[PDB]
Amino acid sequence: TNTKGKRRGTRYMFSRPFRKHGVVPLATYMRIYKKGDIVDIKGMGTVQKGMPHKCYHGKTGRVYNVTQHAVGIVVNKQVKGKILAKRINVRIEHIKHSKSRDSFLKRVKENDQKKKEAKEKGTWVQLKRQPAPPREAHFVRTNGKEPELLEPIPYEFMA
Amino acid sequence: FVKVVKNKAYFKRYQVKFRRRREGKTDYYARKRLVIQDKNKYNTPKYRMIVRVTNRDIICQIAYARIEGDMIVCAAYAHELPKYGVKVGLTNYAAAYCTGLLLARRLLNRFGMDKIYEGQVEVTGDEYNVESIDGQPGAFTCYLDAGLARTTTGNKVFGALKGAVDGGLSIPHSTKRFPGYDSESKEFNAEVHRKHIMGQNVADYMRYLMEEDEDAYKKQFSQYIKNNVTPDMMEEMYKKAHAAIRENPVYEKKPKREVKKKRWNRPKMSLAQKKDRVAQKKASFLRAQERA
Amino acid sequence: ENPMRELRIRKLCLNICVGESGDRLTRAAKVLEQLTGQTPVFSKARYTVRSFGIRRNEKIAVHCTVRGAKAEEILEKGLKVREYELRKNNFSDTGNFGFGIQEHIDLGIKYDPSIGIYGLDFYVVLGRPGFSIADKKRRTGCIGAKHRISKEEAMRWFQQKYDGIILPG
Amino acid sequence: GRRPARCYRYCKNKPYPKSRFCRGVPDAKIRIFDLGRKKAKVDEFPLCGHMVSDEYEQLSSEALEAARICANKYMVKSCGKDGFHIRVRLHPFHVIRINKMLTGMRGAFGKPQGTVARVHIGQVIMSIRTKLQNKEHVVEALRRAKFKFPGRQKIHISKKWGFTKFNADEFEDMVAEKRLIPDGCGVKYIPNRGPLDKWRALHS
RNA sequence: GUCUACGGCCAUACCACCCUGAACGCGCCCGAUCUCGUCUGAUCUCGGAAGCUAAGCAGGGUCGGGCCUGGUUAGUACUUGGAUGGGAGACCGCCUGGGAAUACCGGGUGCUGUAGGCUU
RNA sequence: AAACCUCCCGUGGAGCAGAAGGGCAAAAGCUCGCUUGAUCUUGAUUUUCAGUACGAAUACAGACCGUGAAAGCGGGGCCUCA
RNA sequence: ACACGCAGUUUUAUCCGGUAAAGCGAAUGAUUAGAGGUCUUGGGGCCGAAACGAUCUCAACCUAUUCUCAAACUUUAAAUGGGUAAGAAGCCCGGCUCGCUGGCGUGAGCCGGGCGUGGAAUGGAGUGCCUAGUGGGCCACUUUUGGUAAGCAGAACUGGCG
Ligand SMILES: [Mg+2]
Ligand SMILES: [Mg+2]
Ligand SMILES: [Mg+2]
Ligand SMILES: [Mg+2]
Repeated sequence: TNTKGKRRGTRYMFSRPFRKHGVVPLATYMRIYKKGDIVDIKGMGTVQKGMPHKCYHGKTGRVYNVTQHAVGIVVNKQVKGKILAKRINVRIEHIKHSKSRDSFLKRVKENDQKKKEAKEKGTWVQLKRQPAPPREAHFVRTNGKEPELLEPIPYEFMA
Repeated sequence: FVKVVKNKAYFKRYQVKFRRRREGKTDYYARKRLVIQDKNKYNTPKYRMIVRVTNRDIICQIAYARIEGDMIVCAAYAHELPKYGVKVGLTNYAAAYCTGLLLARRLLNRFGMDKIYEGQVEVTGDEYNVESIDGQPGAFTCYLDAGLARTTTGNKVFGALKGAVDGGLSIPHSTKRFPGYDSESKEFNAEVHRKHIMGQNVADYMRYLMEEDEDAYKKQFSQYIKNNVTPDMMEEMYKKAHAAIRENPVYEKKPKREVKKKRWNRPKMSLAQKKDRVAQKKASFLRAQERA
Repeated sequence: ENPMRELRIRKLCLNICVGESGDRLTRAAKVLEQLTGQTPVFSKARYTVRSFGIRRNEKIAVHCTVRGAKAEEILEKGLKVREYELRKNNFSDTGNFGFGIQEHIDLGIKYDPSIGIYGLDFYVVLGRPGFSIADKKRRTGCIGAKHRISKEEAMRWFQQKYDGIILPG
Repeated sequence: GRRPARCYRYCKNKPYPKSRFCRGVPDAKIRIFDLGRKKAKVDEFPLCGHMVSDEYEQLSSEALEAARICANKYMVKSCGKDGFHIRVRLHPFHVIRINKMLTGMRGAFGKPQGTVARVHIGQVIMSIRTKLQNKEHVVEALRRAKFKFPGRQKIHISKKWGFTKFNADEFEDMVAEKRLIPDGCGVKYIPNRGPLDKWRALHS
């Protein structure tokens, strides 16, 4: 059986990438995290304090509490029967903003603009997204040149 | 010979440090603690007073840090002193005190708190702190950023700090490193500090050198002989400079214009020129080789 | 017409390596204080060696560094002892050189039954103005590529300044 | 003495080389991986004759040594002592284990029994280079060496010039234009990315 | 066009050698009474402006190394799902989708925020 | 070849008590100066988990402090067990 | 004649990994052979009293190459896979409270007002009490550990017998 070590199996997970060791860049230290902000957790081996557990690496959660240099994040975790919404304390260096919600926010702003606009025009615009439709039948023009033949290549042993 | 330490693999695995670290300008270990604000505020700037004593100038600035880059909210320079009266001695303790006072007064004038928090007008050298007055906007708070300077007793960064705190800025500090503290007695004299603030050390050296050797006096204080500044006039010159600084600290940036826009440097060579140059060198070498 | 490329003496290094214990090293330090005029410091052993009779953190040798005109005068005395004779191997590739003297009595120090004969090693560090960049605190940098002292230039400087008679081999 | 090669023919385990963890490994049977006139130039022995396997199996070091001995002996008999160069391109690194029964299957982890080489499909086993007139002798030597190995392997003569990675037809043109510089057993390729001093060293 | 102070991303920014620097600025540099610390004012600290681009520094050059970004390698290696497919097996082909990495060959060799100078 | 001194190169190939892994260069290594945050007290959370204990740890808060010019750091050991 | 909410699904965005592969002319370790090196020193030797004077050789090294590898190596690096988002519990304004933080400011919490189909396709969902039996499993495609192998022992996903 395996040991119950906290950092077991984190040989490469909690390791700085190639030629990116040394001093932690200060941009990550001066980013604010309001309540209700969607945040994805990625552990960093340079900082040992505030280290999240290996099971939360790569997970995404919501910020509910803030301290001097750490925030509280509620992250869903599945334990063999169910998903548990549990809260953990993670330091800032292992915390970055998630870019999944910004696309939705941008689309919401664009939809609000398209709702305020074209309203006095009277023409309803398509606001819902749609999957890729058929490829809109067209014409292919082979001006002059005929299509090139592609015969199979006879086999030869190269090794 | 030797085994070449700097092989191809040496550069392949070489991880350069930060640009400021390579240039030897920024101590990121201290900057992390000086700059970063607590997360539970979410907007409050962390103002710091950066003091850099150059070879022929003193730079005092106040700034807060942002992701795109720290913004300088106010600045003061030692070369601005001749406008206020200090013609010579731009890199002494008194110059640092004057620059700090100028920075503090200019920031207070910009923020509209010029009348409140007048600070210490009668300079004495004792420890002085500015207490916020109830019912009034709070006193400006910032922290001293020494940089890479070795903070010992008598460093001019603390002279700029004393000037700033006398200007009316609430900067947390102690009297340990002010000139006048005794290491062997753990007591502060507060009179030697006034001598250094008023430039009395320079005047004493000037008198001593004039008494000792005339040639050494001429060489050490060649520009002090010009402009007619004497050790007898130093204290009143500095007092008048302080009064003028407190009267009007505003800046009057000159209207730069009329630029010829000429390339003083060397423009970069294009790819085609490089390829043609190497081909021409090959051809010239072939032609010269087919001679002997 | 080089403006600031004149070779100068950065420092002169003097050391005596007695390396047994105590009083002999103290006498060597007395000789160093008599000659250099400054109180020297004691150097401890890096690790224990049984053959040499030394132990870890045991004070073996005493050394002193002299700079300025005093270093020049001490070098004048030491080189006058050596009859201005150096060799090619005595010159290093970094632009520095040195020599040893078997007895310090030739320098001008009276002998004593208690403080007897102690030889010492001289080492001269040459340089140019602007060499303080590599050892200053904030904006440390290397001293160019054409600014460093070469071995042949050090040989010529010694040949001209001290009237060298260096011999091959 | 040792178990039949049928036991350790297939690649069943992960590679198990000799290292800090695996110690006490007996020395491999094959020690000389190339012999003949190995002190020869590229231009004199262009044949590039290869023996390529067709099975993902394991070849024992003893089989490699026996095949090398047989091929070298036949090549010396046919062409001459210094008229060829034979190179073995397989090194036994995988270590097989032996669970010797004088306890049952409890604690069954074998000690290092020997060394074996893992071979992929189409991988070159043995290579011989010599003059063009010895093509029949090369193919006969490789056919004889085939019987010292299990599985099925083919005999092929490639278009490369000797033990080099450049085609024989284009080799002479590259040498004439000094793109290729002979260097011992192999050849050296110089690109145009080098400093002009290196180019100036040649063409003069 | 460019520099100084504080920075952001941390080599397109690094390393080796060579050439050029008008002005401000940055430094070399001149000394140790006062502040300060050393075996040595070498470092640090303080007091200055007689000389200089010698060096740092800035720009440029190397059929330069490295680094960043592309083509080739290659629809190759590998791989999700399928078969009462082949083969004694080892393994392999096909159907349905995804799709690499060396060697080799090209391009480039820092952008930028705040405040303050010079070219007026 | 190994005693001490000097210069240069040196991405860390040394050291950080231990087994190994991760991490660290004006440090987290070496030398100094001062101290005992290895102090007292409520809660919240993380690891195994049944999501129960023990041990270990993580962000806080309330007092007494230490240190540094200060920003800050520290309620034991750089982290993963003792 | 009139739909909220949830999914062993997919799509559009946005994060995570270090396995397959590949590399060792890049780090660590293993390892073959030729060219240039008194780089370094040393053993046998030969021409030499000796000589880094000529010639090779075996030692560990270097300078550009070359053959083969790594479950406890790695610059790169998949397919498959794992988290989130796809709106009413959301946005846009106005005003109050704060023994918190702040130069003015923040930040949070309270009230008032205005704006509704937020990708595809399928399901009606949510919630509370008691509760028996079970707690010896086995087989197969695929991945995989020990063993020569086993109708052998032991793991992962899925499907079956039970
Ligand atoms: Mg500091
Ligand atoms: Mg506390
Ligand atoms: Mg593999
Ligand atoms: Mg049953």
